[PDB]
Amino acid sequence: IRTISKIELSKIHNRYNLTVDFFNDLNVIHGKNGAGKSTLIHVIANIVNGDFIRFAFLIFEEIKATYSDGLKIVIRRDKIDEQSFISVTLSNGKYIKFAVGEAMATVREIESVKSMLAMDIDKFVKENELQKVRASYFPAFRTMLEAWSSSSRSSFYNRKASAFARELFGQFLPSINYPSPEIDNYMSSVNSFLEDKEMAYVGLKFPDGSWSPIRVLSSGERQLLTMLYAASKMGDDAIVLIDQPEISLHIDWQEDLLKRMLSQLSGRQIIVCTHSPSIATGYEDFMINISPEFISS
Amino acid sequence: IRTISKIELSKIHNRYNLTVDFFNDLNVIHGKNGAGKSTLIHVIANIVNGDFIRFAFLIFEEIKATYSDGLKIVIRRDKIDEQSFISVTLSNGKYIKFAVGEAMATVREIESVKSMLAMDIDKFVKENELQKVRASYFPAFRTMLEAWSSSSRSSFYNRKASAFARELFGQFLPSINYPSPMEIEDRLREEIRRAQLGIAAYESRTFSESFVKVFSATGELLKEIEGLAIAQDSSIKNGYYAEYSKVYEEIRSLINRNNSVSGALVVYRDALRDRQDYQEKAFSEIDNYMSSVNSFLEDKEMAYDFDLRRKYPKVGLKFPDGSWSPIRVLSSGERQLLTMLYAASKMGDDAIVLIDQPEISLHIDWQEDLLKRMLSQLSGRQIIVCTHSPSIATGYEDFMINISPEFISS
Amino acid sequence: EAWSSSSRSSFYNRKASAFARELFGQFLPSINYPSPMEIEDRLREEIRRAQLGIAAYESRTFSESFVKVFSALFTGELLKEIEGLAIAQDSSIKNGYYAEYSKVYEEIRSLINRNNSVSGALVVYRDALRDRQDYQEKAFSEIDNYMSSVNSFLEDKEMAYDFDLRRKYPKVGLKFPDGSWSPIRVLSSGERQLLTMLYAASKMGDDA
Amino acid sequence: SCAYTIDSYITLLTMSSKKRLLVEGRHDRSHLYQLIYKFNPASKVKIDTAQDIKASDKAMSKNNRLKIETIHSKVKGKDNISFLCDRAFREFAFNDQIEDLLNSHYCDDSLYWTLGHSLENYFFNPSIIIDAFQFLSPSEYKYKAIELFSELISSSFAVLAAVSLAAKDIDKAGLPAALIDWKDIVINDGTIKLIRRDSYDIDSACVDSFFNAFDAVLPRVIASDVGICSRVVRGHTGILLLQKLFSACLYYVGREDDALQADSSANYFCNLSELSLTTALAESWVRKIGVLEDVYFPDSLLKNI
Ligand SMILES: Nc1ncnc2c1ncn2[C@@H]1O[C@H](COP(=O)(O)OP(=O)(O)OP(=O)(O)O)[C@@H](O)[C@H]1O
Ligand SMILES: Nc1ncnc2c1ncn2[C@@H]1O[C@H](COP(=O)(O)OP(=O)(O)OP(=O)(O)O)[C@@H](O)[C@H]1O
Repeated sequence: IRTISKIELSKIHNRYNLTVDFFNDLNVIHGKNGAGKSTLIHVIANIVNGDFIRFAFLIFEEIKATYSDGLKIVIRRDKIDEQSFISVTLSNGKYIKFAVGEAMATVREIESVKSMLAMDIDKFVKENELQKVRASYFPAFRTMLEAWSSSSRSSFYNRKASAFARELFGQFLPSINYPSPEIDNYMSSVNSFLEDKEMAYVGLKFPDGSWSPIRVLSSGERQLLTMLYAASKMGDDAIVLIDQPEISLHIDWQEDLLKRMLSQLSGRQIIVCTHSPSIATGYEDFMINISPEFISS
Repeated sequence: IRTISKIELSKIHNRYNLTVDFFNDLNVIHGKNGAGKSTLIHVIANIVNGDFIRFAFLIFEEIKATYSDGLKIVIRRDKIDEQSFISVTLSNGKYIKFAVGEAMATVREIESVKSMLAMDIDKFVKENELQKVRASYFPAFRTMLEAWSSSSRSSFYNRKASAFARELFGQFLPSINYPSPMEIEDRLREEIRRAQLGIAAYESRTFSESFVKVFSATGELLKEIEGLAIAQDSSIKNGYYAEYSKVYEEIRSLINRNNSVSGALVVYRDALRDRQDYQEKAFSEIDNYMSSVNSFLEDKEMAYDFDLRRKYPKVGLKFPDGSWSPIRVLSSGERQLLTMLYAASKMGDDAIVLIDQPEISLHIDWQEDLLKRMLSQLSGRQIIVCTHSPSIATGYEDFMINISPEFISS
Repeated sequence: EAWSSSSRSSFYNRKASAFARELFGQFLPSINYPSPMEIEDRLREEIRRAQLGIAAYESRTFSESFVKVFSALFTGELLKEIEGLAIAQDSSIKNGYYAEYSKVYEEIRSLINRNNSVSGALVVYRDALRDRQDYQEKAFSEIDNYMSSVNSFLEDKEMAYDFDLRRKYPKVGLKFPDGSWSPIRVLSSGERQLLTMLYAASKMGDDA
Repeated sequence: SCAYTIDSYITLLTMSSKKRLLVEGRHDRSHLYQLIYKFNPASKVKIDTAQDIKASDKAMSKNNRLKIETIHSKVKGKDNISFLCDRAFREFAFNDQIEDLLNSHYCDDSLYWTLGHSLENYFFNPSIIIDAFQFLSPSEYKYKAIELFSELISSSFAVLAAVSLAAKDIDKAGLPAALIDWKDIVINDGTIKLIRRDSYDIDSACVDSFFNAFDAVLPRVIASDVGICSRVVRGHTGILLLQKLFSACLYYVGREDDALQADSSANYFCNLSELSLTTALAESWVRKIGVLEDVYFPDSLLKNI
């Protein structure tokens, strides 16, 4: 499957540069905050999903993305006399260049059916084979995000949720394709971390006899369920991108969780940026340091 | 002051019982998932803030709160003739009792204007002096909450954010009283104005008082006067007047070109030293806070900038390359560190710092230094932190309290 | 303004101009006249700027007076004139952060009276007091002129400013002869019209 | 509890760029923090404790040294971390006389051992014990009690070492802590003789074995050098034994003026917490560094970090 092998970051807001070569399956990321770990996750989840129009909102000069199969995507932002441009150049010779003001006009057309430039982006990802594999993006604040539609979204329909997330955290935020509330292996995978009951073969199996639904669980239990559901092959063919999997998590349940995720043998790339060292116990070979190099400006 | 000392819960959500005794300085709470630490934080916030009308959204039997000074508050939920009632009884014998349905009607009236029950609760907490100490509640989702506020909040006006948070996480959730980084910036600007006005008053006082030192009236003092003049000229606080070196050079030339003169020199040195000490005294809290903040920042420093023409001082990040950036260019973890260090600062109001998972989006190096920087400010507040990271709680293992919920069989 | 006070500035007046163009047709210009809240904020900012300028003048006069004293160092009428100047300095609202001039004058007079070179110090002290008093008039010239124009109309109250060392916020609002303080929103409609129409012709307002 | 495991801490070592130090207990962390902060009050060294690292194995759960050896073995060759353990009675010879086979701080790839039995053996310099007992005293007859204690301290170290060796022969290290009481001690002309009291709560077999071991080990300790002798005393045994020996000498030399006042002062000193004594000795030990040439400290460890 198509997995991203190298992200070249150059002049990212003209201050820091990064160059990270990625493993095929597991890519644990450690680094300081503000270095760009969540920025790298959003960059990958926008490129792999094919959302090239996000880079008009992102200040950079040139970004080169090379996948595992050798296909190169070079995205470069210029300034052609007060009207900046987004030039996405591939290694097959087909390149798309569009104005940043054109992208903001397209966004304003959507705000007030896709417009011309959104259909141009869909045409470019349609005629050049750039979205073989999707990207199930997991935000680090996903508990409040699934709380946002709790009192008022699906894995395919998240345009309201992604638009609200782009309102709160900037328009570079990708589409939120993580699931919200093989199969029996997933059931027993959940059953390792279950405490008051067990989940196997639509209803729970309490020892007191309750066939409770999916959504009665607590915050950490639902976080575990959402992180483990995409770990199976029951989820879509997507590079599972998880931002800080230890959010609302005990320090002891993080150990065998990645064992349960890798017990599915899904073969999709898993990239995690974590600060808790109990996430990667025995996963130190996949630990990648982020060291952004400051440049003079 | 008044600090909480003991909390005795009975039948919270009719499932678990808890009895935790607290310290007056630091309370590090650790436990498993679903123990009820967040529920304990919400209960403590509603107890300390005097917002007992939230307790109609809590299923309990009896809640006992014992402070350090001997104040004991007993909150009892009863169910008489299918009507649920909340009775809050104090240690002095004073008590109030109100209906749960009346509280829900008041909440629906607020949602769809001050009612009679809210004014009665305010009168009850006013005549009993139950709201002496506030409580700063830090949710685990506060980074998204502050991002929501800055993409569209003050302590006195947070009705929309509190309504949004109570809609998202239930009506038992208390008022959002933790300060926003925009509020931190505004408070910093106000404190800069206060320091500037105090410096102005001291300047007027020193201008008047210097003549009585003159009327009352060697090589080492010239060097000390030169060093003080260079230090004052190269200071941020003297950006409105930094012309002391020319004064020193003229003084030295007028001495060299041709008793009481030495007395005038030493009282001038004393006046300059007193001025420098008063400038350091006025900016001591802000400089200490910026020294605490800049210990974590690598490629930037949070600094204040004056201008001789622009009378509005600039607060933001200074880079080593000379760039100036606002506080909104900071990441999530730096913003969290800023809010937590301002929470432990003396500039903030007297409250009880209630934080659930302080280690959100923090590097593991910053978690080991956060509490050291928080306790070095000597604010004297009572801090209750619920964390799952041991790097937060290192070096303060004597105050670590474990929660063991007592399950009851029904 | 009654409609506005139930739901604005000279620069952010979009809603009121939109409502007025809705009522009276779209040819009506933007509503640029200053609200009394804008006047109050501008008065506070001008007072703060005047205080900072006073502090800079205090520092400069202190350094220059020390230099001139120390260089020139190596009568009965002067003490009375300095006494009158210190009394006038003590009896001003602008010195609310420091009102200890008479004590310093009494200390200097007691040191002098128990026993040439002192005459130069006395005359530069008188000049320093005169220069500080003149800079106090200059820095508060527009505010005092505007408040003197406004207070010539108001009958039972007067607009004035207040300083206090315990707080650090200069209080701007109405002052009554019985000592009470009220904000500028307790004015009637006509008095508010007087306030705005006199601020618009003042020097503190924008060039317009 | 809320603490890192061995693997989690090793991952933290991979993630953290700080200079780190691993010690056995929290008391060693507090003392070394004071020692580091004396030379550099703004130092950014982080000191970790193996006591606060969870272990899945039951035997390894309370064995701090085994945790340190496991961690040190798995990150063997790193530059940014140092380890500190307690030497205990290792590298000591008991061939009828106390012999120290190292006589220096042990070092093996950022793993260090205390020169004495433990870290508290550094407190056994006479000036430190004097200063600490003088500072923490009832302040009634302190000067004469200190003068007598200073006379007794030269020969008392042989008694303390004999007590520690008798404890380790029968593997009952904590036995003298509750068995021997200050009233049993008698103050002689520089020496002491803990009489075998007839009445004891513990069974007579243990008491008899303890005094037989003490009698059989005391002449061997006497023939040994005093300087080597002061390092083999067990740290926890030694703290309580010094507290009782000072309570006994204070009551012995203060009873003639007022028996009741001396008894009250002696009971007050005997009831003092171990943490207070260890902290006072640590502060005195920190203060005496650089003033006296006879006060030691892990100079190699401080130099390495
Ligand atoms: N448009 C922009 N211009 C300049 N700086 C920006 C811009 N957008 C974001 N930044 C800053 O650049 C950095 C991006 O790093 P980022 O926050 O993604 O790193 P991180 O390691 O994932 O941290 P965290 O855990 O705080 O999210 C942050 O400091 C952010 O404030
Ligand atoms: N009506 C209710 N409201 C809230 N919590 C409830 C309710 N009924 C039962 N509970 C239980 O009370 C607990 C409250 O969860 P809380 O957020 O306090 O957990 P915690 O101990 O902080 O840890 P974590 O978030 O890791 O689970 C949960 O176990 C939840 O299932």
